[PDB]
Amino acid sequence: QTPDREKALELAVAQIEKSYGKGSVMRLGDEARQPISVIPTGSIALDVALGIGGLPRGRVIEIYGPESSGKTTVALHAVANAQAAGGVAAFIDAEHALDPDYAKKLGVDTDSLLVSQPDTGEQALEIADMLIRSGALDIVVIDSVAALVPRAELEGEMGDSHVGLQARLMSQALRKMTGALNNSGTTAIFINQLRTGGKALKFYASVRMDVRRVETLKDGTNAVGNRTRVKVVKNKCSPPFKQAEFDILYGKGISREGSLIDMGVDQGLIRKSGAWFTYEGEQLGQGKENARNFLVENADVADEIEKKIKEKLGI
Ligand code: NA
Repeated sequence: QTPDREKALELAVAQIEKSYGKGSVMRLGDEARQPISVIPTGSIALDVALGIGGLPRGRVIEIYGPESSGKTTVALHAVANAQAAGGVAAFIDAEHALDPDYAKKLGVDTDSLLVSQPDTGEQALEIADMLIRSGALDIVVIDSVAALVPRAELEGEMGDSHVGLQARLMSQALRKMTGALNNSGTTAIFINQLRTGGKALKFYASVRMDVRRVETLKDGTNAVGNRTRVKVVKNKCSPPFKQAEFDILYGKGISREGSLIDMGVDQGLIRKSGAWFTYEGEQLGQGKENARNFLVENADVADEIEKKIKEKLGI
């Protein structure tokens, strides 16, 4: 472009940035502006796709997809890591599907996990709000949006008529919740299905993640887990529309080790030979699984690889 023109564009981008907050406009090629702390997701691939190395703090987040997609598994990792860094976590549950043992195996401090099973939608969000305004929570997860049924509808239509009262109930709540989240620095993840009040969440959220099962991972001829794909369809902290893939193993969750290998070869830090993954002259293993297993059994070298990937990308 011309220099006389670039002055006015930078002026305009700045006015947008100042008038409506940072992230209001971005070139898709732009670098991510790194926050102090974030909540990692369990996949380095996703952390990278998110730009800022994980989920932002003090913001609303939506993770969505069909049933048995992996959306909750991603949400639970966010919880696990938030706790691992000394944070308190809450789980606002209107579905009653949570598996604590799976959550444990994946990394959650279940004993410490605050859990609430509310009577109504407004109660769910009212409780979340009170839990947030304490300033003691790092992460709160709402499972799920579709289950936030209004009092009136639960009481036999006694008190309302509008079929879209639930959407109105989300809208009101999110307006008040938004201020509480930024002040507190608390992350709120709303889990949502594809198949009630997701229209407001779509605009209030700073990150929206589209989660999908892509392919089954087999052991000879038996189902071990699923190849998962996530597109960041909305991102107010870094350029949107990035996507990542990673493995969710039944009983164990997102393989951090698999995602390190994938991004290892993606960045040329891990080389091939003949189905042989190698690192810094040493060999990790023959085939994808042996390398994965090697990194599990050698956590020190897995961290070397994690460190070596972040530094190369800022993250
Ligand atoms: Na679960």
